[PDB]
Amino acid sequence: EGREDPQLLVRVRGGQLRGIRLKAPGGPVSAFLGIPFAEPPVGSRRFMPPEPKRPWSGVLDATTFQNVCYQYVDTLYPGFEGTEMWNPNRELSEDCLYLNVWTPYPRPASPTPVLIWIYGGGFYSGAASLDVYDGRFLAQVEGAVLVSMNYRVGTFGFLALPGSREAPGNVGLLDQRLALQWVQENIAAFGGDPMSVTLFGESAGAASVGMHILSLPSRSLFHRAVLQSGTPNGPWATVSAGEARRRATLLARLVGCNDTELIACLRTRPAQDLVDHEWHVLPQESIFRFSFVPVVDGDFLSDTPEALINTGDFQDLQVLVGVVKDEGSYFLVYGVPGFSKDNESLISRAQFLAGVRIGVPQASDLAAEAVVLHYTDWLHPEDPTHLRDAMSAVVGDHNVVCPVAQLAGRLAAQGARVYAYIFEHRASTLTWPLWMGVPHGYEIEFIFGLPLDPSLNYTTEERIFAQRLMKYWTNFARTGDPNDPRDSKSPQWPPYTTAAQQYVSLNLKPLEVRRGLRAQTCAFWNRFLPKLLSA
Amino acid sequence: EDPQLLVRVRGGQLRGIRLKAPGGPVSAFLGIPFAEPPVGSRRFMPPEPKRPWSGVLDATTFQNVCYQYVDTLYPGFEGTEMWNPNRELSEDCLYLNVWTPYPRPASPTPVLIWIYGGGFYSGAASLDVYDGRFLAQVEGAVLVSMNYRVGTFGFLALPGSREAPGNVGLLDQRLALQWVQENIAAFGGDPMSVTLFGESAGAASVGMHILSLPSRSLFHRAVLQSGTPNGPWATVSAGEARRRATLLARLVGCNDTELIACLRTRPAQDLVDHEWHVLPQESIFRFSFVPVVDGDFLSDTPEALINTGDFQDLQVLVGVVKDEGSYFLVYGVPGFSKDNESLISRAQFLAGVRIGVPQASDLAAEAVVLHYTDWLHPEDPTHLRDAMSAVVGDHNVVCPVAQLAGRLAAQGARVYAYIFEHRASTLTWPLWMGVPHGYEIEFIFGLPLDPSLNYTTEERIFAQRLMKYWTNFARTGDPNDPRDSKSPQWPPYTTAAQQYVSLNLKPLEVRRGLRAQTCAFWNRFLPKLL
Ligand SMILES: *[C@@H]1O[C@H](CO)[C@@H](O)[C@H](O)[C@H]1NC(C)=O
Repeated sequence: EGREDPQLLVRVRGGQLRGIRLKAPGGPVSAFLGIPFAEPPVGSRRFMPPEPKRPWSGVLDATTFQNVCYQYVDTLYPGFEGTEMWNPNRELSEDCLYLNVWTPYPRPASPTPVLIWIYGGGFYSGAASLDVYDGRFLAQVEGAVLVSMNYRVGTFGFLALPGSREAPGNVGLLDQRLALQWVQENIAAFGGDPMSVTLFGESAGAASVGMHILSLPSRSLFHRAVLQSGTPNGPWATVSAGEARRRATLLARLVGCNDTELIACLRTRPAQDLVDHEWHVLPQESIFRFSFVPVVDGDFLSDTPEALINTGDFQDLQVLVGVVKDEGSYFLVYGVPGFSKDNESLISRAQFLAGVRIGVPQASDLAAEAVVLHYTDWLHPEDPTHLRDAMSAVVGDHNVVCPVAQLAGRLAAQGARVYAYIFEHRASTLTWPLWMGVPHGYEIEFIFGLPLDPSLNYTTEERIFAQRLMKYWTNFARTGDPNDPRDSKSPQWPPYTTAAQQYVSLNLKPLEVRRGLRAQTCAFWNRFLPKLLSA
Repeated sequence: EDPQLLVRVRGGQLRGIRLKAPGGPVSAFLGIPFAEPPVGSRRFMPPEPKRPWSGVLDATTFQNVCYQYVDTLYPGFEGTEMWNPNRELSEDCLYLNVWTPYPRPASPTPVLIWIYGGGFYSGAASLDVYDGRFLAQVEGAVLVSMNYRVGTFGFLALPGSREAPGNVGLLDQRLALQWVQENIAAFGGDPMSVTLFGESAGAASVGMHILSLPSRSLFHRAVLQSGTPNGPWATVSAGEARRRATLLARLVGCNDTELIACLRTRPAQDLVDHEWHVLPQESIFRFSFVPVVDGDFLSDTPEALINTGDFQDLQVLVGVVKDEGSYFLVYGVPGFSKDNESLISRAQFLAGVRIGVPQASDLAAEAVVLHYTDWLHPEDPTHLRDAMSAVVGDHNVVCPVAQLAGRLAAQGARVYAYIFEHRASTLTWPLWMGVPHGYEIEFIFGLPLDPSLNYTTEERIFAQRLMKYWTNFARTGDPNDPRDSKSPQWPPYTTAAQQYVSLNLKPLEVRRGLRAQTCAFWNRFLPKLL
């Protein structure tokens, strides 16, 4: 040691770490980045559950983000900030199982509550190193301990031959779990309270958080949860065992391959090779045609999430859940004909019925008719501006809003304290067109407090709003309640109940309560539509 | 012998009575025979023209009501009695009435011909709410109404047979129209400006005359208030009518000719006993005998017919009231009564839907339930009560009316549409029924102008307004006052804009889309589902 900053040397179960004093707007923070939490899932270890990181010697340098798990890189709009912001930002490699910790500087006196971030990316992409997940502001301004882990995505993370020894399924979720275990054992070394661990995540990350709520071994590893624009139930977060098996076999064939023999072959294929084909498994025209997601294997998920949210005891659970104004808009540009970032995307009725088939690929002819009918404004059934917005809502409501309204519903009714929001503020800095509104993913930069960095060109009120949001989230991590125990002159955020179905709007104005989360429409998707398949 | 009350029609001479109306006298001619009494061997058969008569036939009093079920659900309650027969029941009933201004019109007056409702099982031209005195006095209109055969007497068919070919109640109506072409001039009427108006079954009948070629040269315009030829209750298929007929015959104990001869030999009241037992089927609209799609009077189902028709030179006024379905709930629908506020349980509501939409499969019931539920207050008895009313109103009246208005407009007719939202101060049903089926007629007919009836001074003006709308449409095809700038104007209903007006105490408001989303559900979705 000798000369090193003493505030930046920590020991964990695996050995010694040297961190980095990072500069934040209102003062310094500590970052320990790229701490390994598992033996690299490489070689024979591919597709297999993660093994804990065998202890190292000397002082590990933990001052940079590590490799990002091997994934498909988005190339729809080269140069485009609005898509690149999600692209991997460190080397792609299968050796990717590391996690990051941000803590106050100096590391705090008494043990602070911990927030853990599980990123999204539809289970096919993502990294804890992306800028919009920088934990420094929450660390600095809210005295929070923040942790984020890398977990395997795509085939490496989720390709499953259910029932086999060699590719059991859900290993991405199992990487996430090992990181939570690591948190329990080690977070205290950084002044973290292993008895106050809140999970938060967004899209597939929010679905992840939901599945930890539903998976017993993972239940003992956290206390509160926050699900932003995602759910474990719903059309895209899981697969039946058989389907997962079909998809893995099909991919195996595509790359040129008794389960052992099959996976053995797969394992000898180069990483990129697998990534190059993961999209071909469903020629099937479908936005959410991502083939490798969590499998209902009767192990990690003892049963479908839908089943488990209708029969679980959530007496002891505080949950924060919400959606953004325009969940679907973002998705339209990725293969719904007529939609683009570069024009107003006004579509024709023909393009609407066509987009409904693609957006809802599980839908029969009669169901597509049902959807089209429910979303048509019969005053102006030909108006392109409306149809455009309709197509957005269909995709948005089917994939996010209704699963979330359902999740809030069942959980509240089944003993949970649920708090629900809808995020309504578009970034002054947003680089997507006006027609896309407040799109899926664009709350994250606010929760994380990015507008506090003066160099980012956010308006003043955005900087105030960010602070306000960070208060809600961390208050929730702290107490199970987003409200302020002291200051109650500014309006209260009531729990969501079956009785009142109350949620609040998040935008530049003070809090506003509303009743009913797309109540009528979600009744369509959650109650009616299923039965139109018992036919 | 007042020579003004004396007219020579093709059958002979008639003497009218000088009736008194608020601001002047009118000439009535009540109970004119337009057909030979359809009695004995003539039961179930097309009407024949009435034979000429010697001397001066007394036409100063209303004639017999066609033989019908008399309603006994709420005995002595004026809400129901007002619809009940107000003269002797008798199979001998084919009589019409003409009201005209006194002295009788100097030049040819547009004629309005009324057709009563009653679901094709009840009704009379002679009811108080169809009194033609005001429309004749105040607007100088020649107003005609006729009795037509109802129930088994008017609509019992054994399709394709010679001796009960069906639709005779409609043929009665037609013959009155024929009579008006031939005779109405002699009263000062203009046979070149005949306008038909009717409510409920009367509306559907009007609509059937639109859809029947031989009727078309007998009128020029039409008004269909709260009814349509299309929709669930107004028509039956050849197959189904024949089944209902033979089942009626079996229920009274009875080869086509032999079956009818046996029916013909049966007292009228006997058929009325088993009238309501042909569809035991716990619904409301379990009335068995209605117009039948016969390849004759109706060449094809009204749906088919309104879909392909060319309605080029035709003007139509159509509309609904604020709460069509409330009325029908009190008739055989559990939880509903004129006596309590009728706040219902969710379970009641689901069974209520299986009853109100008796055509509905398990699934479509579920659809209807899920559509009409207020998902914010899923259990509130006020909403489920009001919802039940809506389901029944929409399915049977509102959506059929929306659909026809759309089709006529699409195929070149000129369409004016309304919603009637004023609840009569003198109404006798409870508040939860709002503005129920039927309760617009009294205003169109001018009843509040009669001080003895205790209608508010506001309601009396509202009447004059509606009377102007109707007669203005009768005169011109356009309900708008041709000498009223600063209106605002009543726009034609088109498929693009979808404009109707609200008829109530506040001056006209133009609204767009007549239950657009909900009727899309009824008119586009359910069909596919079945
Ligand atoms: C906008 O761009 C898309 C994709 O290039 C194109 O297909 C669409 O027709 C355009 N929209 C219009 C009609 O301006």
